[PDB]
Amino acid sequence: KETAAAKFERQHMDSSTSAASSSNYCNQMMKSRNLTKDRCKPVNTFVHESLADVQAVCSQKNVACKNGQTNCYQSYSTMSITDCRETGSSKYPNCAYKTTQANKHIIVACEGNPYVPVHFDASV
Amino acid sequence: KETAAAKFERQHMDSSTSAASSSNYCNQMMKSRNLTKDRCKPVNTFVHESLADVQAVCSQKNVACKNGQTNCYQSYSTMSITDCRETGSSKYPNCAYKTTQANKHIIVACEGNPYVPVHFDASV
Amino acid sequence: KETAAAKFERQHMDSSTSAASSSNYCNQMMKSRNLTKDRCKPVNTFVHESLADVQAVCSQKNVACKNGQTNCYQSYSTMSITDCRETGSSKYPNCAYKTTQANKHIIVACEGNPYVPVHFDASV
Repeated sequence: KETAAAKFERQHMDSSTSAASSSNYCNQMMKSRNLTKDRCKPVNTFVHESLADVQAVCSQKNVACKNGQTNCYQSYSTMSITDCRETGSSKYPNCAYKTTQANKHIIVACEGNPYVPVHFDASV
Repeated sequence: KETAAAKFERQHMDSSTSAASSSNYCNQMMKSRNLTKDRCKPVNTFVHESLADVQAVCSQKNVACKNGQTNCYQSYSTMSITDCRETGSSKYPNCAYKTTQANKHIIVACEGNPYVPVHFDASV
Repeated sequence: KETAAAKFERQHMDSSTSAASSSNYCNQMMKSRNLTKDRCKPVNTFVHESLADVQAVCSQKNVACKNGQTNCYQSYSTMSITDCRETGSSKYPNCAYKTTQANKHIIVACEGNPYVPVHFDASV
């Protein structure tokens, strides 16, 4: 079972490249990292920085996540990234993406590895 | 000094059984899992699923925690559980419980393991 | 690369001393613990308790952190600690601190180890 940390690396790390090589970059990446295996992940971002650099962000500026959790951290400096967003016509199994390169700060959610149960909140 | 993860297992996991086999299930389990040694724990639920299944809930749907932390996750599917609630006359050293078998989504709070001090927030 | 757990032990743990052994303790300590290498850290506290005693706080009373994060806990018992506040005259590389012994409850922020990225939340 791939861990969440491992899956983050497969889905969002692309350290061997400095920017998107072309407009088709997202079509080739979404596919090779298996993000189109059984559905078209709608939107996905790849970071062109070293793993050490993205990992250090868990020690940078704390910010609340879009969902409210308090384990999100924003990078102190900008990083090269590529957003991949499914086009209007894309329909599994014919997933199509638009590639958008940019250089912005990133926000990642962090957790211990492993992350296990320690309290029983309730049953619903 | 039992770890919090091991304590959750002792207090909440009963994998070897599919459901409560009797109404005295709670009196027997609260006693054998040492939940009546330090006082009568008022309420406690046991999950009849694999350690793998329960551990995977830490990666399922994030939901609000009754205590306000942002580390609660609800299981995508229902699981067989056994709620143990102290009877009206229960009182240490004669703890007694009502057994209620059910099928419900469970909500557990998750944490890294080990889970250590990383910042000094304040003194009070 | 020093871990976050390790950096805490180095900046806030002083287990070999039951309390500030002199009013020059902060001046010595702030230097020996490298909190004066690049600049003089404004304020810092040391906890005169074993490491286990402090690690045990991650299981104690959950209280909000100064920044709103929900991973802070307050010790049930008060502890022997030392506040080090930089004197207004202090100017790097001449770091002068005012030492102040105290017996207070400590509040620490806790995380898993390792603590790594698991979701890409946004780019700002």
